[PDB]
Amino acid sequence: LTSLPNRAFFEGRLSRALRDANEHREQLAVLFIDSDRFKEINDRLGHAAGDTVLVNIAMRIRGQLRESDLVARLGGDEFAVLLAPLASGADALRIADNIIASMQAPIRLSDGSTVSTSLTIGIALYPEHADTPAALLHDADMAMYIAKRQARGSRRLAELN
Repeated sequence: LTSLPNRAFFEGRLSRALRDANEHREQLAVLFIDSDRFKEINDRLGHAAGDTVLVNIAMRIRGQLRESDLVARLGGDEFAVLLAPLASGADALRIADNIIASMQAPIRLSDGSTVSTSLTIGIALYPEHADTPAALLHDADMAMYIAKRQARGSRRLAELN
């Protein structure tokens, strides 16, 4: 266990954060992070190593967020981050850049072995992209798929797909 809040919890914070944002004129963002080439790592190193990587990734994500932001594991190799309140989309991209830059440093395994991985991020914005939690999540999900598709270790802002 990574000790990070789960999906259910994340969806809750989102609903309320979305309200707060709408009530008072503010912006919020949902970022989706997918560890690059996770499967290959498992096959070659095993699931035990995969976990150690997830844990490390969890810390590297949290260590780059404001105490106001939220980090939760959607499951397996994917994480979901809440950026609220946001002053603009530029900030959301700024934080994503930082998250991807923190992964540039190799991950030291329990037996001295090193593992270098990348983070693919899909950024969905409110209220530009979506007006509700579901859609905002779906948008961050799809934008995170295309990124994996176009390039990995990259961030991608949703647009009509």
